[PDB]
Amino acid sequence: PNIINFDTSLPTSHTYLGADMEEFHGRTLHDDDSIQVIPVLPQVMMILVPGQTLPLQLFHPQEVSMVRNLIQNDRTFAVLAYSNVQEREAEFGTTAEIYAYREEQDFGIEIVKVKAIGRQRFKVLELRTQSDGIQQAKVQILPEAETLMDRIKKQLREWDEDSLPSNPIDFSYWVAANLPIDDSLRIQLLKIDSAIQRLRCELDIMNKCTSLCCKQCQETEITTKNEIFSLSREGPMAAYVNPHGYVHEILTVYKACNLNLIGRPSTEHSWFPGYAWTVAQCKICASHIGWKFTATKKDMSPQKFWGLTRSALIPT
Amino acid sequence: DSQQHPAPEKSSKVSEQLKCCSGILKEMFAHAAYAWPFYKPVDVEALGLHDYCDIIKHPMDMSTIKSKLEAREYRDAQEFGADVRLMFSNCYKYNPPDHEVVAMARKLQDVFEMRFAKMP
Ligand SMILES: Cc1nnc2n1-c1ccc(-c3cnn(CCCCCCCN4CCC(c5cccc6c5CN([C@H]5CCC(=O)NC5=O)C6=O)CC4)c3)cc1C(c1ccc(Cl)cc1)=NC21CC1
Ligand SMILES: [Zn+2]
Repeated sequence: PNIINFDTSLPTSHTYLGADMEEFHGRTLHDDDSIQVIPVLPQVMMILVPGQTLPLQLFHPQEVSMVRNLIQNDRTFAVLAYSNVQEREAEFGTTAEIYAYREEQDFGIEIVKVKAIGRQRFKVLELRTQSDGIQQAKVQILPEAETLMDRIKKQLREWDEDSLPSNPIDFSYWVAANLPIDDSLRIQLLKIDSAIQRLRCELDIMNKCTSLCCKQCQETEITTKNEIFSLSREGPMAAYVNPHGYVHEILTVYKACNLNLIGRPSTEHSWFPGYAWTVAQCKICASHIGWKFTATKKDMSPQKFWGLTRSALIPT
Repeated sequence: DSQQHPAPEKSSKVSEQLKCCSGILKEMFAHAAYAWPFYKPVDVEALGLHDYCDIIKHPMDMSTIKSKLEAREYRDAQEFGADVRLMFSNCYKYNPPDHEVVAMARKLQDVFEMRFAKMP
């Protein structure tokens, strides 16, 4: 526990992707139980919750063509929740709306970098492969406790030190996205239409929590739920994209064990401006769990905070 | 202080199995953490080291390998795997075993050996 000189707003802005992007403030919300056809992203495999922000970067020519049609029409695409990542099988998912767009031609190759926020949950009804091979999905929109928030906010304060939303639906989603749980429980919470049942199940899930180890060798305990802290306005778990185009969901913790640091600190493509990253890997499997962040100025109170990739962790 | 031939003008051209090697290069180019060394030709004047090219007669880098793979300079896959292996081998000569660069190259050489065992 320490003071924060960092600005929680700067990480959310995603300055690393760029700064001079076009902003759309129009909002589109379809009516409940209505059926809609939405094109899906071909490379994304994450499970997006409403209100979460997704930074994106696309290189392939078929993908820039879909984004250009989307900006002309309603700016809405579908991100599915797959039970098996290798398989394309899905049952549920959430819509995403583009609020930020930027085109760039780097060395003659067209580049799009977009930022989107999830809006409405849905149920997959059918998914056909388009002639260009970019599957479009027919889906159906799904319709959607003060004492309960108290108990959750109380326990959450015990884990780490008005940042949390006040509305019921908004608070349930915040907890679901930032909880250190398995993706199987994420799908289960998404399937829960009402907010009351979702909040009660989140309370039960958080009371019984296990430490995290590496996925490859499963022999080294990395961190616990008590080391979690929120360096961003979105919370402890936020999504950031690397320069090649792969999006990472990074958990920010204050202390971690059983990890060796390889290399020297550098600031290139830093998801948190003002800090330098050093690659960390497991002392047994050497699986490159996350990056350790070291500050560049002595004025920042959090001089060192760990950053772990959710994809390389499995609860014990 | 001289760039290796990236593309020829008189050689023949064949297109078989070099597509699979482009998928291998894509896995190493983008792993990507330690790829920024061996990315571009080693630069002696910026590094201060005035003994690298005297120790290593042949310069091989991932980008040179990429450019030759596009102009279809290689007619046989062996020449590619030999060139990739030469890049790693050269690092192990100039650098001692405790150096980080020697540790970085080992991970890439492990990935390269794993993916080059699925040849079609
Ligand atoms: C070959 C050879 N053989 N011997 C030698 N070399 C060398 C050759 C060249 C250079 C060199 C130096 N400078 N530059 C100058 C060349 C510099 C090229 C640019 C390097 C930085 N960019 C690549 C890595 C980053 C990146 C890439 C992929 C994914 C992710 C990220 C970040 N990233 C995350 C990280 C976490 C985060 O917060 N954000 C992210 O986006 C990612 O997800 C992106 C930025 C090149 C040095 C050497 C060295 C050497 C090398 C390293 C160290 Cl430590 C010490 C010595 N040693 C020798 C002389 C003996
Ligand atoms: Zn391990």
